[PDB]
Amino acid sequence: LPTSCNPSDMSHGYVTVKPRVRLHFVELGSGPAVCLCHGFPESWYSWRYQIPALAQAGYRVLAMDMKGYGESSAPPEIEEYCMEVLCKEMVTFLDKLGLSQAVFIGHDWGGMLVWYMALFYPERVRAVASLNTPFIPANPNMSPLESIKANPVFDYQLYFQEPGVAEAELEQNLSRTFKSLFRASDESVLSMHKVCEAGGLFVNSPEEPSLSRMVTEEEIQFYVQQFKKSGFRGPLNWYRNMERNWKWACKSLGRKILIPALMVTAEKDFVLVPQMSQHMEDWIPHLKRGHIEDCGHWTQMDKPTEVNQILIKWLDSDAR
Ligand SMILES: Cc1ccc(S(=O)(=O)N2C[C@H]3C[C@H](C(=O)NCc4ccc(Cl)cc4Cl)C[C@H]3C2)cc1
Repeated sequence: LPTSCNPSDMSHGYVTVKPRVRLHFVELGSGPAVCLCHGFPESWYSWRYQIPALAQAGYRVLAMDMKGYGESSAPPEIEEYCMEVLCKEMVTFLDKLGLSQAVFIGHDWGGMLVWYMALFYPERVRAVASLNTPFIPANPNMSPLESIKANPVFDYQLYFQEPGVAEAELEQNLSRTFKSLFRASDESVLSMHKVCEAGGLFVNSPEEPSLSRMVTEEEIQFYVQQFKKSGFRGPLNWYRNMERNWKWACKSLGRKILIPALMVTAEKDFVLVPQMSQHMEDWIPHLKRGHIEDCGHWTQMDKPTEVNQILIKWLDSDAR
């Protein structure tokens, strides 16, 4: 029920960061620059309820299509989607727009990106906020695979490793894909914890799922249209750089995040659980917190009013 966005009525921007890589964004508002970075497998449009509210609150909002998504380039090579490359391209993005800094707010994979922007490019990050995704320092003595085996919470990510396997499932029926994923906690039709065992996300879920209370048919169809452009290889490639990302992260151990930071947890996200964020204060002294009850993984569309309230209070206080 907050004001949403009609894609045709937005300003659409395009920056070529590298010869074969152009990033698309939508832009609304005047004021301090706030760059919104979505998760997997989402869109700029995942911020549809935030963009008007933040603009109305006196910010210049730039909502990205992240690399691999929507109208942004989606090269096929896996290494184009490591965190080092993605962060270097976000800095390039700011350079070509002529922005010395922005506030970076991310969700899910985008949350992980904004943490590594805060860590490796603090001079370009005015303040940083994550929805659901915690910041956890790399362990230089535990490989990613060892980390999955040891504690198999994220073991669905093994299904995403082999190029072509998860793509065939997710691209088979895009409407079913998005209707199956984009649900409230209590409406779930699949368990991310059971993916490995079953050999897929939707192997035991309805062929024709109902529409979640969170989304309309027209909203689903927007995602469908966006993912017809490049499909799921680029999006999935975000998961296929585990060793590279771990090595890069290990180069930063010990250094803290001292810029203003906000961590927002979601009570009913059963993958990125609130408890994963405990002790972040040890590495982020200037850490503020928020929490949303009755809120699952799809934070922005499950509880948009609460997200908007939290982000605007924090922005008005600690990033301005
Ligand atoms: C330093 C570092 C640590 C961990 C990592 S990680 O382990 O690779 N991963 C954890 C986060 C969780 C994820 C993600 O998989 N989100 C899809 C998702 C979630 C819930 C639901 Cl219900 C449904 C769906 Cl499709 C994106 C993030 C990256 C990387 C780097």
